[PDB]
Amino acid sequence: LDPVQKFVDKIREYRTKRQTSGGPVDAGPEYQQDLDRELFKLKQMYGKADMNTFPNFTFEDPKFE
Amino acid sequence: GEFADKLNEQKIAQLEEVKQASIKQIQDAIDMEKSQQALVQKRHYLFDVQRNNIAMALEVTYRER
Repeated sequence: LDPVQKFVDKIREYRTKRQTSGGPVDAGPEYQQDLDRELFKLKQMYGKADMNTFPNFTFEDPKFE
Repeated sequence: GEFADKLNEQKIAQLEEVKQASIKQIQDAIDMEKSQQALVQKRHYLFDVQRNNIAMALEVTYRER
C-alpha cells in the first residue's frame, strides 16, 4: 505494497519536463550531432534529392535484347 | 521369236521409265507448291514477331515509367 503506491513522484517529473518549451529539454550539443547522424542515414536510405520538392523525371528510352 | 521379246521388254522398260518420270515430276509440281505456300503466309510471321516485340517493349516501358 500500500505504501508503494505513492506513481505520484514519476508524474510530477513527467510534468516539469512536458511543461518545457525551448527545444528538447537540457540540450547538450550531442543531440544535434546524433540527430544529424540519423538524418544522414535516412538520406542514404531514401536518396540524395530535396525531399521538400516534387520530382523531376527524364525517362529511359526503351531497351531491346 | 526374239524380235518380240527384246522389243516388248524394250516397250515395257519405256513405260516403266514413263510412269517413273511421271511420278517424279508430279511430286515436284508438289514440292514447288509447298515451297510457295510456305513463302506465302510463312514469311510474314518473322516480321510479325518483330513488330509484336516492339509493341510490347513500348508497353512495358510506358508501364515502367
